[PDB]
Formats: sequence, C-alpha cells, structure tokens
Amino acid sequence: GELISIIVPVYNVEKYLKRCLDSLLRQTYKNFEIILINDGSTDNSSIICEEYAKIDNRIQILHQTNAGPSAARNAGITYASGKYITFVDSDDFVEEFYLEHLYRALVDNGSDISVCNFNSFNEDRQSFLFSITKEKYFCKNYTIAEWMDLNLFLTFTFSPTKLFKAELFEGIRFPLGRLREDDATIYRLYLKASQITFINEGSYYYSQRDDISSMISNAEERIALLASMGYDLTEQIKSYKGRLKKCCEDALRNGQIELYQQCCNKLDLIENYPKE
Amino acid sequence: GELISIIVPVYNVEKYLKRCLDSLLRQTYKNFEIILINDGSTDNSSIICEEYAKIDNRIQILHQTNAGPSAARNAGITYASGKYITFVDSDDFVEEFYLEHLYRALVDNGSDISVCNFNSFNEDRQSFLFSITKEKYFCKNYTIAEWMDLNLFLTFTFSPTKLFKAELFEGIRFPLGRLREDDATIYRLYLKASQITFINEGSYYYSQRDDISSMISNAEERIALLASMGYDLTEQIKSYKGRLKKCCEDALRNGQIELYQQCCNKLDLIENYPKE
Repeated sequence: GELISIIVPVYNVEKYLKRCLDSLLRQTYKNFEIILINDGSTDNSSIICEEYAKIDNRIQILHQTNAGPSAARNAGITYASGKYITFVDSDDFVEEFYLEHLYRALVDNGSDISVCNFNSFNEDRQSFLFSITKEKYFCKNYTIAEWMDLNLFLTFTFSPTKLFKAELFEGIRFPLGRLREDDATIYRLYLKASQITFINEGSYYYSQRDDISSMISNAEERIALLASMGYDLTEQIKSYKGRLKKCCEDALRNGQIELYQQCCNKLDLIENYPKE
Repeated sequence: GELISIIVPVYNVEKYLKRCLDSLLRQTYKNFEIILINDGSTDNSSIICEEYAKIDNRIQILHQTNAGPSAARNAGITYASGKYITFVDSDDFVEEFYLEHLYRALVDNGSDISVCNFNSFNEDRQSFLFSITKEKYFCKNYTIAEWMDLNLFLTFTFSPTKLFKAELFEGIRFPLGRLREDDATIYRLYLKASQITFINEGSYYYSQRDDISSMISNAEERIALLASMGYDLTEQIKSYKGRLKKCCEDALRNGQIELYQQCCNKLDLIENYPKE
C-alpha cells in the first residue's frame, strides 16, 4: 500500500505514550511513517520518543521548542511525505486493524477522506466504554452536503479517526496558539473533498480522565464560509445558539466580561429579536 | 423636544475640535447634552474641552486614561442621560439643522432609529465634495429586512449620522482595543429596531485628509447572527468575499502571515470548491 503519514504531537504524556506507540507499531497496514513531534516536553516523553525511534525506522522524531498543539501538528504536516495523512493523539490508542480499515474504505470507494468512530477508555476505572457495537456497524459514502448535515465532536472538533489525501492540505494549517484548533480546521479539509466515506466502528480509543472565545469565533467563521459556498446552515445555526448559551454563562463565571457582554447580546438578539 | 445625548470621543484633535464644537453649539435643536470623552489627549485637546465647558452648560467633560475609541464611546453611553443617543467624531462638523432633521424623521414616523447621509470636506484643498445633492434628496421608512439588504460604509461601519433610541443600547457596547469598532457594533443596534427612517441629505461633513483581522471576523460574526435570525445573506456574502480578497493580499504585504494563510484558504474554498 501507499505511504500513510501518522502525525503524533507529544507533550508531557509519559504515562500514556508507550501504550500509544505500541498500538501503532502493531498495525496490520505496514507502509506508514510515524512523525512524533515532541513539543518541548519536560517529563520523560522526549526520552521515550528516542527509545522507540531506535527500534523502528518508520518512526521520525521532531524535537521543537514548545509552541502548542497547532504548531506541533503543522510541523507534522510539513514533514510528512505520505500520500495520506492521519492524526493520532499520544493520549490514545488504536486497534491493530485501524489503519487498514481506514485505507480500504478510502481507496475501494474512491473517496478523498475516510472517517471512523471511536470508543472510550476510562483511565480512572481502567474500563472500556463500547458505545459503538458491531450490531450498529455501517459504512456509507457521502457527498459534502450530506456529510455537513448532521456526534458533532467526532465530525468537526476531533482531528483523529480520519484519513486524508495529502493534497487536501494545500493552504490548510491549524491556527497558532489557540485551543479548539481541530474545531477550526478539520471541516475545511472536508470542503476540499468530493466524497467522504464513513465507517461506524470504534477502532480508535479515546482515553478519558476551556477556550470560550474560540468556541464562538470558530462557529461564526464556519457559518460564514458554508453560507458563502452555498451549503445548508440549519444544523450549524443550532450548534451556534447552543455555544452562545454556554459562553454567556461560562464567560461570566470566569470573569471574561467583554466576552460575556458579546455572547449575551448575540443570544438576546437571536431569541428576542428575530426577523418579522 | 426630549434630551438628545451627543457622544464625542476626543483624542488629539486640537486642529479640528473647535470647528466641531462650534457646529454643535449652533444646533437649532436646543435640548441636548454634549459628552466630550477626552481619551487622555496629549496635545491641547483637553484644554480646548475645558474652555468650551465653561461657556455652555450642555457640555459635560469626561477625562479618562487613554483606552481607545471603543472605551471612549462606551463611557459616553454609560454617562448619557438622554432619551436618544447620537455620535459625532471630533474631526468632523455638521449643518445647523442636523439634529433637528434627524429628530423629526424619527419621531414623526414612529421609528426607533433615524439615519442621514454625509458629504465630505477635503482638508488638503479646503473644499467640499457635495456627493449628496438636493435633487437626489429622499426620505423613506424601512423594515429591518429592507434596511439590511443594500454605501455599506455609511450604513454599517460609520457610527455618526444616526439617532438611536437610548433603550436600544441594552447589552450593546463597542469591542475594546479594536479598530473597525463601528463595523462590529452599529448593525447590532439596527437589529433591535422595528423601523428605520433614512433621509438622503448630506448634513454631516466627513473631514478627509488598518485592522485586517477585525475586518474579516466582524463580517463572519455578522453573517452568523443574521443567518441565525433568518435575514437574507446575499449582500453580506458579497461583502465578505470582497474583504477576503483585500485581506489575502494586504496581510501578506504587512507580514501578517497566519492571517494571510487563513484568508487565502477561505477565498480558495469559496471560489474553487463551491457546493456540487
């Protein structure tokens, strides 16, 4: 198979990194590179990275001065030479057939992107939560319009579980210094695609154990773009109202007063002054 | 007539302030207060303010530590006790019948807001440009939907030439530390109104002699709000695409590289990947 680039930002994850890398080296799909971007870790993460690189030549390390998750992923994208690009968080781990299933689903269907689901692992209790069962398995091709019309966490705000043609990344980078960076970026990759293939399997495990401002501005930017391109807004509008409610209260609790002012005003307009 | 609050931010306008204030004290509509917000001027502006306060008791001065145009206007809004609120830039000046015409247009039509046009004065050549002639005069009542469907400078991004019921300002303030603050605020006041009256007279004179980021996020925010409230997006979408073009090139010229990738990417999507 053609080369897949796995981009893995690493920042102070010494407890979890070995589990992650072991689950990647066990992939049944062999032709990958793993790009570990150590974002200036101050625990043993950087050492663990070096140790794994010494026993598998598919692992490439980039050490860099701490600059945040966006900067780490953008470095991953710049360094990747694969035909495909996928993201794995160093907190998490995957089934041994993860990559292969994503690959087949993309190539056999002629899609530009393939997406699977995830299950969770509760670290506090050391137990899986299998929300996605075999009985609920399905696979499906989508147009972009069908894809954009929906969880919203899996789809828009979570960068892993997805396999991207590398050419999609022309002009697309994660926004610097900001959290909710996936939220701002992943959907722009969808808008580049012609067809997206989804597989409802939980092959990625999300280990389980805020940036209000970005939450709001990401939603506004996404709505403006979709509108300018002629996509339907119904769901994005509901999402936006929901985020405004959360912001209006949480900004106040955090003492983010100008943000509070803004969000309340916006929520006041939508609810009490709609068009007549 | 009921009290009109005229909010006038003052920052280092010693050359122009006397002209502005003289044109205001000559108003045929007498029942106003002028709130001068000296935003920590370092020329003779603050002294000129004090001199005028001594000969007309309708003038109230607020001195404050320099905090920007938004902070100055927000201070004006907080201190205003009028039933109506209007803005005058200290750079500019008005006809003697300016306030009266705005007042009548609002009250006689039962509107929540009245708006007039402006002409310009070229300071370098000391000459008027009468774009708005008497032969092109008209007056008209508008719904918000009719109003929102258009210059765009006069309407959305320019805070003077408009008379607002004071009640409209519940929850509405100019955004701190940002330029294009008018761009972000004025239209939110329109959305509070039931009916807007426009008078096509150039009774305000704009004296004639950048914030790329805000330009873009203001447009995205406005589109998201309007969409959420059910208004039409056609013109805003055209406005947005135009600002992206300007941003894509100007951000690059200024060395604003992350902003440049963002705007190019957005413009690339809109023009080369519209919905299929």
